Amino acid sequence: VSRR
Amino acid sequence: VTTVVATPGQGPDRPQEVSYTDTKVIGNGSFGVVYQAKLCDSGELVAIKKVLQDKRFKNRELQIMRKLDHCNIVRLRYFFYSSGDEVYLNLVLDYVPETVYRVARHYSRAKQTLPVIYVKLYMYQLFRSLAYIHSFGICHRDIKPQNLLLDPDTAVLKLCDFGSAKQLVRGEPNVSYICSRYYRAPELIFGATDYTSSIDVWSAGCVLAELLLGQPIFPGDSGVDQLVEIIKVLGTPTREQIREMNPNYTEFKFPQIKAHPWTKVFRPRTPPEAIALCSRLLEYTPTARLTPLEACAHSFFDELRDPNVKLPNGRDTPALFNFTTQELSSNPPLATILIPPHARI
Ligand SMILES: Cc1c[nH]c(-c2cnc(NCCNc3ccc(C#N)cn3)nc2-c2ccc(Cl)cc2Cl)n1
Repeated sequence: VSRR
Repeated sequence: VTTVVATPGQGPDRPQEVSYTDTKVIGNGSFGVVYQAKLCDSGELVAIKKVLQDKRFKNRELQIMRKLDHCNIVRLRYFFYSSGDEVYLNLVLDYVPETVYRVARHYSRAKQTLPVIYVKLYMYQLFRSLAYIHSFGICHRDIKPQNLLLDPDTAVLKLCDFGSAKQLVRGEPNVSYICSRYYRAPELIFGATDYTSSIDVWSAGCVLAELLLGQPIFPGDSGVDQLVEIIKVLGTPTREQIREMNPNYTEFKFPQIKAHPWTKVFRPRTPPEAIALCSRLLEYTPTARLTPLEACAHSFFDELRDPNVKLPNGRDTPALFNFTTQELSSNPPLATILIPPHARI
């Protein structure tokens, strides 16, 4: 997945 | 045995005591851990998923489960934080006895292929689950048979494990490395960050071919080898196909490999309508791929719309036609096909  | 907690649930803002027992471990995994339990009040079986943590990634599984209500999606009854390393989140979910993956394996171990009628039923409810989330712009991003819950008596299917799920918005970017490798769409192999929900449709096409072949159609050893597996069937992508998958990606030459004819991919018994549907799902170009509702309307499912249709055990088919207006948003005109006359009004 996407970080942050 | 007995355990008690307080949780709000889906509908209101009304935290309340719920007590469960006979808890058993179902599995360990990337989703965390899932237990079976019996709710004490109703005696109903439930599944309990435990996961966390903030890590550096933006999870979303809650806020997606609270929004969804669909006969082909497992419902969230309750959720409650607890101890167990760090805090723990628990999602209380409907229990379903089996997975499509386990049932497909049971046939493969007996050197049998899953009957088409179950392929049509299972695949139709998946696309129907996909059409419903996609009407909200939500992309599951992990469509694999392990995430397809299944009740063997009723042939009801329920999509699960929304832990990779995201609501895609154009111009926001998304990670390319997502979706179990065997079901990962080629755009993701090419690093595309602007991909649509069409990746779930590619994945659903992998599930369909697997149900026909009796084994996964593209078993890659790596993301790069995943693209080789796809090329061996689809043949070499051609610009603009590469361009439609990833506009910023550039130099790929690659020996030119002729596509394998789709009739030769599958065993001779395979009905053409299944082969044809698969060709309209396993496309390099994401826009060429069918929409889920368009897949439901595909002729491969016409047998499900016949009036004289029964499960092989003789039970009635699960409900297939109770479409909502939301579910039809992508193309309400398709309802004339999707809803057969005997199911109208
Ligand atoms: C190691 C491993 C990986 N997968 C499994 C496994 C095996 N058998 C079964 N059977 C279905 C049981 N019923 C269920 C199961 C889950 C839910 C829900 N949400 C509702 N009902 N389910 C799973 C399973 C499938 C999805 C997830 Cl996210 C987690 C698990 Cl453990 N074991």
